[PDB]
Amino acid sequence: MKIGSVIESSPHSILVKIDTLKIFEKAKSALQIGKYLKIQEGNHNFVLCVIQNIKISTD
Amino acid sequence: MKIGSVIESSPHSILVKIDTLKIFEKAKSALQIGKYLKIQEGNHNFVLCVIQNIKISTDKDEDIFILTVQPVGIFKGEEFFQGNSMLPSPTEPVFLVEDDILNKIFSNEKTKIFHLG
Amino acid sequence: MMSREADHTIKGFLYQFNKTLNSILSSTDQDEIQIEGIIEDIDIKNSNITNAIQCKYHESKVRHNLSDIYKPILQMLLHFLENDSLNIKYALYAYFPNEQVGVKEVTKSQIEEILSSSNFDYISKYISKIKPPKEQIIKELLGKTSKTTEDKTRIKKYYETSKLETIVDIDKFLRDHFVFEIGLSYEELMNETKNLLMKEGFSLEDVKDLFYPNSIQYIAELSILPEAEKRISSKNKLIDYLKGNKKTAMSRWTSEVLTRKQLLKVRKNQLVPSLNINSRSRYFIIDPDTIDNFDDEFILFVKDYLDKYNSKIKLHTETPCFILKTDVNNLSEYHKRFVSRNIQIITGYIGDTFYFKEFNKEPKRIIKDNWVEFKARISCNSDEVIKCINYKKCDDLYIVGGVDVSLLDTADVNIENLEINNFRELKYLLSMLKEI
Amino acid sequence: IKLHTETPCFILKTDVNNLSEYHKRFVSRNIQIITGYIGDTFYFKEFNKEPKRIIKDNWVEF
Repeated sequence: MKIGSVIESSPHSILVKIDTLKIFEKAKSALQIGKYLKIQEGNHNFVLCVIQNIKISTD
Repeated sequence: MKIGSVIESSPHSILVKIDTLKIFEKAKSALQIGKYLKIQEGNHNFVLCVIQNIKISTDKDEDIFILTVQPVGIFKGEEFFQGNSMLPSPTEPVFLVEDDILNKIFSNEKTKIFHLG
Repeated sequence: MMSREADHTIKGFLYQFNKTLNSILSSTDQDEIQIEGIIEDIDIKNSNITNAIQCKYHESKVRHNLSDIYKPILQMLLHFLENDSLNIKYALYAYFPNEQVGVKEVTKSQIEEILSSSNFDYISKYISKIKPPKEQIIKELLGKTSKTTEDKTRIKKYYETSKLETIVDIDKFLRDHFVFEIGLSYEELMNETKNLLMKEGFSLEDVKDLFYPNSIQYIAELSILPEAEKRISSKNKLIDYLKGNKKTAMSRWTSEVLTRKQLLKVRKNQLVPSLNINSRSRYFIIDPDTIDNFDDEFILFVKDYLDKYNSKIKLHTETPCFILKTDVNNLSEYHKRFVSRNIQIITGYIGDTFYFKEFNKEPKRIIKDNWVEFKARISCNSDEVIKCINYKKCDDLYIVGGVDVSLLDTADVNIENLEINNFRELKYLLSMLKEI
Repeated sequence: IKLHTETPCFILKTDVNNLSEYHKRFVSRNIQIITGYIGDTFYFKEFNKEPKRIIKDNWVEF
């Protein structure tokens, strides 16, 4: 979990939750629209995805 | 100067909340649609924004003062760069805009200037 | 009236830079240089000494006008009067647009006619020590705190008339302890130095601001190590690549005023990253007897650091730590000076006993208010506090002055050595002061 | 935490050094107390500040 975790997966979209403020602030230069992400599918495979939305708020 | 803090940030819009009634009434002229605010980002950078929506609400005992703004650029160091890809983090102050920043926005060169208004 | 020792040190530093840059230019294969080695200090245990040479030149002249190299050679001979053990390889460097390049004709007579100088300043400074007068009257006159016009005239007449010898082996100094080669002016050779450095990938301004000063300092620091056998160098291209890696590794410790303003703008524009991050842990190691007026300005510096880097209640979630280099005492007075200014800090000391749990506790904060239990940790340079620091590592460690960084684990810690003279300089380096 | 809202005050007929020793001994036992002394100088504002409370974590400052 270098960046975050998956909270919802659908064939059109996958939602990912960031762990902490420190991780987001450290790696916000890479978390922009159009960048690329890896999501682990199983123990050996990976799923390459493109960031298409970003939403940062307070619960 | 200090105006409020950010509640909700998106590449489309950024939501900011006014601290108190006193602060809003002191600078309600500056908080009009189309005027400029600046939101800090980190410890030295700023994100210039333009106000679009104002919604002040006092239903029962709930005081709400929400502005909707959009970023137009980032003020890194003493220079200005356009773009909408910095996204200030939540609970980050909003500082209005001084005359020096606005003057530095419309600087350009020293020979191709054209005073229009 | 500034002391002449400072001017001599400045001239020696200029020669050291000139010789270092010459060695860098000539660093092709197996140089094994011994740049400089004398800093006018007490201990000379390991020689590793080139000389305390100077590079002086006037505006423009085909030949030296008069008394040009008199002062440097007089200083060289006076220093040679107390030189022994290993041979010290003296030289002299200068520029002349229209003159011979190489060793000049210097065997015996030139120095005899230089020793025939009759300058009051030279007589009072070096000629008297090199060639003691044979009269008690002249000895008494030289030792007087105040000298009159008549006394100076009498001394000049006695020196010009009376033939005074010396006990220093002048011919030994001439055969071995002097070299006089007319070189090139390295002010105009900066462009050639950059062009020669512009042979790797590098960049345009990166060589100017980061690579060249780092190479100059690293080469100059080759001779300051206590070990005298650390100068072994071969295949200077390989060590040039190694220094290429080292310059990116350090990227600090620039000596001269190159691209750098005020008293010390050195660093900055590379400290701004990791200073624009909110949730970062920054630890400061300060040596109090290196900053002017440390007692009366430390509290203000701390206040102005915390009102910029520890103001936010939710984003600034890391507590700064200021480990000074003092005794276990003298922390109570700082604590008192902070309480009077309404700044909440923790020391970890109750009297003289250190408490591990009181120094590693995280400050409880309340977000509806603007309350944090404490805003900084300030302790001494003891072993228990260093163990505390090692237990909870920082992301950036700033070393101010000369403090032993040993006993500190550096797994994922960025060491940022900062040399400063006062708190204005430190404020300017931390982007909390736009001007000087 | 939610019912006991006031803080007791023990005043002793001793000197500051014994007070520092007692402070050491209290801290060793994880009891948070405030003495009002930083070294040998008393501070009015330190002594009479109200303790902070976080009821969720069951925390009282002293």
